Amino acid sequence: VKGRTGQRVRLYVRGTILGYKRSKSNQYETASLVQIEGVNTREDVAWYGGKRMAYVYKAKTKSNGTHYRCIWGKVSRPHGNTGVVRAKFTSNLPAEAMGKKVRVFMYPSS
Amino acid sequence: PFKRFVEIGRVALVNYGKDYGRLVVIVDVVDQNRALVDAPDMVRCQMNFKRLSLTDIKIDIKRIPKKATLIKAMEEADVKTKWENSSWGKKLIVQKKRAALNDFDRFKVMLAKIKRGGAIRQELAKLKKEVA
Amino acid sequence: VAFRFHQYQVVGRALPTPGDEQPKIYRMKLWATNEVRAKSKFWYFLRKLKKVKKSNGQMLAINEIFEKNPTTIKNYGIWLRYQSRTGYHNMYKEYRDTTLNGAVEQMYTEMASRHRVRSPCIQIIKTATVNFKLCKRDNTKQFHNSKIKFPLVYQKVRPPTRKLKTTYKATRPNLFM
Amino acid sequence: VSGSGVCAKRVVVDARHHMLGRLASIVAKELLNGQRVVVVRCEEICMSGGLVRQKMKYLRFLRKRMNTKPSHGPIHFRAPAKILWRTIRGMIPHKTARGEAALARLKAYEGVPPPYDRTKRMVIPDALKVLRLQPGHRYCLLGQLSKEVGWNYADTIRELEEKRKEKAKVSYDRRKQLAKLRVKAEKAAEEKLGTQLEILAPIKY
Amino acid sequence: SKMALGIKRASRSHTYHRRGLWAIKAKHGGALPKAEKPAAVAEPKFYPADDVKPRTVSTRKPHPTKLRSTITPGTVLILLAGRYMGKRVVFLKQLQSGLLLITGPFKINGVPIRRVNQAYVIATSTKVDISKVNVQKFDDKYFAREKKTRAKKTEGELFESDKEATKNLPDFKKDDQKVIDAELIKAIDAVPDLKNYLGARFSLRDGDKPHEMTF
RNA sequence: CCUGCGCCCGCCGCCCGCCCCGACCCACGUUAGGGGCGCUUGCGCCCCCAAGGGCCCGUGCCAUUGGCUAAGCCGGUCCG
RNA sequence: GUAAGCAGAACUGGCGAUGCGGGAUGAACCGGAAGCCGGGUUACGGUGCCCAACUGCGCGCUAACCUAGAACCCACAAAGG
RNA sequence: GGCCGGUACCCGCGCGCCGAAAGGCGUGCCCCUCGGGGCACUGCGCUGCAACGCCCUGCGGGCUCUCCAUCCGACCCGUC
Ligand SMILES: [Mg+2]
Ligand SMILES: [Mg+2]
Ligand SMILES: [Mg+2]
Repeated sequence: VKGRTGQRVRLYVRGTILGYKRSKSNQYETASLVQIEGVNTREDVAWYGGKRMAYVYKAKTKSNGTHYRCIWGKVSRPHGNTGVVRAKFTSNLPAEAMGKKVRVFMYPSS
Repeated sequence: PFKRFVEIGRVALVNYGKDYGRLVVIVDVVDQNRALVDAPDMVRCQMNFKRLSLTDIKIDIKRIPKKATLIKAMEEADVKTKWENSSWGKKLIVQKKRAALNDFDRFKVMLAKIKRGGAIRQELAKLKKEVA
Repeated sequence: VAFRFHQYQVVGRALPTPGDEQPKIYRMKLWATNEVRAKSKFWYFLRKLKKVKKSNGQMLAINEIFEKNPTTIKNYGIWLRYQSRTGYHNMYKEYRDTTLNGAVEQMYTEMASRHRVRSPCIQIIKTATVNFKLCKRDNTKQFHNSKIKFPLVYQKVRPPTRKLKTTYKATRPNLFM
Repeated sequence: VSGSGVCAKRVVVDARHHMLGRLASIVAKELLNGQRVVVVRCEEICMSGGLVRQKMKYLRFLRKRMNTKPSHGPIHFRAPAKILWRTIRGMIPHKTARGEAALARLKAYEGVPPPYDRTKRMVIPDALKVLRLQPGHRYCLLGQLSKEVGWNYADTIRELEEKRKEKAKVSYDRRKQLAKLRVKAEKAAEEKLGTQLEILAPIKY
Repeated sequence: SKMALGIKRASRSHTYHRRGLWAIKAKHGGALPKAEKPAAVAEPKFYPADDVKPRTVSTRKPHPTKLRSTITPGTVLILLAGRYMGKRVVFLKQLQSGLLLITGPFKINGVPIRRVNQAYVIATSTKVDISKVNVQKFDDKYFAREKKTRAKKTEGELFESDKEATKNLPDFKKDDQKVIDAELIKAIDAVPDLKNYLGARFSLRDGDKPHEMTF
């Protein structure tokens, strides 16, 4: 903790991928569901509505010198009364992504 | 033995809803769930015990007392002052003040608190080594 | 704020008829959730009592009654007729509430809880602010004392708003009445 | 129940006097969202309904066995850790890869086996007995149920917990001593620094 | 009053007043001038086979991008993206193309005067007095790249030859940084602690909710 | 017991892979009660609602060249 | 006809020819009818987990030492205490 | 704040000036009469919105082909 190695500033709030917008017997892979760490209510996700996020994973082959990958997306609208958001990405996430971390920056700010 | 009762006079914090934080005097009891609460800024109204957190300040007043006598009794028992100096009543005020800090103020607070950490570290080391 | 019921008073009469071209005027004090529901319940009662149907009837006015002093607690009495699963019955219910409107909503919920009677089944015969020293019912009459005092045996712990709500709280809550 | 969203590497849960079903639904949603839990002191879980009702329920659960090969059908566990684990398996879809990977994150123990002794044990307010049952209704402890069902290690867990409790009493008195000395140290710095430290006064308590 | 602005703009009389048909009633008599037949080129070098379309001079005149209300020349901003993410800088003025123009100052943050998009910055409630700084010398051409030819591929031999040479930002930008840095440090020391503040970088340490955080 | 050309163990010079971004915090116990500090060991004082708190250079391009270095803090490592 | 997931009739609609959302599963029950896509909002049905939605805000009733009770059709229980 | 769209017509630009620019600037008649507001004479033409990036034989870009994983769906067809 003290004298640690890693990123020295976090300008992004963590979030967990939580699934897809799904009915009881359908999935709509176009939009994913995201839980932002620290947001608990429907009004507060109205602030993040717009602030883009990044799914950062890492593949097996090295391309452009790195295994790390990034898929880009943003918080479209709230999803429910408990601070869950719908996230729209450039290309739909893998189903394996649910449960993993996602970075939610503040770029399109105000 | 119980240390806090619902009875005519006792001021309670309002601990839920749009109106968090207000202090209200229980001027009457509707039934076993609801009460009449009155305040200097707010007109007397019914409000539920589940939305009332009672406090330790009581005021010696009538039943459903007139607004003027309720005010005069409230400063007679200096409820706002006593609440503010109470540790409980200071908790809410300090959380609002910490809510009000902007970035430069928060940076000055960080700098002020790092030196305090170093100071208490120095002092604790000295006193521990002092105590043989 | 918002009241689920309102007490209207509704005045109506039969259509003018070239025999007796001035029909008699009927006034009623109704409870309903809004104007159209009050009117629709009004024609119910005039059809089953005064033999007047809406088609051969005419609505003169609907007005909404409000409470004189919402800031004072009042002992209310409601004489009500209801339909059980096996017939009809007559009840008296006493409440304490700052408004007759809130007391009536209290009574509908209490009837739907104590007797599984839905609102389509309850007819409020009469409402009267039955002041104290005349209340017949234990639950109301036991709150008639100055120097009343009691604790909160049952109080929820819950963040003041939803924002403070966390799944994990390191410390056991401190409850004391 | 949406998920805590905390980023801890593991979350340790002091399951004493919590409700089996609700603690298990909260934990199940934590696991499905991906957070690794470790529920300890599982033997102390309170369950609504009398001990007699839970006894009768668990013996109905015992009669259920595959006729033509008993070893194949229901596997009736006895340890409180395993009974809770089965309960959470009830809420998790365990016939899918997501489901089995979900239960992989779940470690349930009786007592608090190290290295979970030297770890703050987080409780779940949404399931405490004090806040979830009305004081006066009959309930039972999962440990007392399992003892009466065929778990033969009740005495062992009692022995290990009495040892752990006294060993923690000693350390807590040590931290009382250290805390009073640190209180003295905080005032030592406070009366040493004046105007330099006013800024913390309106946000301190 | 966007609607009232729209009505006042849409009024016929005020459309006359804006398009300025008067003072076109000045030059060309007391009547509006005629137009003619320009473009007598009559020299087409090449005849395209498909229906001919010429290039567009965009006659549409976009509104300049608006600045935030909470941004005033003299604010301390928070960068968010790029290599300077988290750096706390000073907003000098909005340059003419629509982007913010910021300074570190370069002595303390290492962030020079640089162009940053308004999206990727957050206002802070703090202000500095920069009445005494000269900025008019700054414009878009100051930053216009004039990117060189794509015939240079950066190889291993160039990787550190560029680093060990100074064929980089030319010396007049160096010189510029000195004047702005001096003229703004003189006013930064007036505010206590602000030098340390700008030296720091903004980090979102655990238990910090941005929507809860003021700025 | 651990392969006579096989392997095990220690050191440091490092390349990678994986995790992560402060991936910091040990009371039991009841909740119609409890907690901390003092002395009649019973009585006082103060506090209890939520960790919603504490702690921590927390501030350096995961971090420029150098030099010195109190006290303190932390990491590795020896020993007990 | 004792009754029948029984036989024969009347008005209407459905299934057959029909997907789709809900009723756990069901041809005809509830909503609803359809080109392929993006966005928003709904019907029926729900918001503890499975499972997207609240362990939301209120008031009562129930304590089941019988598998307490928990969905229009519906998958039942009575007379009586 | 989301999704779509970016112009031959609705908008818009030029035929005057000031203004980096949003834009401001004329005359005459009605209204309040402060602030200013309303109305008006109206003509020729032209009329596909922009700024800046990344990469360009690359460990690049993307593929409707192949294998595999994961979430959701999903009973085996012809037939009486
Ligand atoms: Mg056929
Ligand atoms: Mg759609
Ligand atoms: Mg869900």
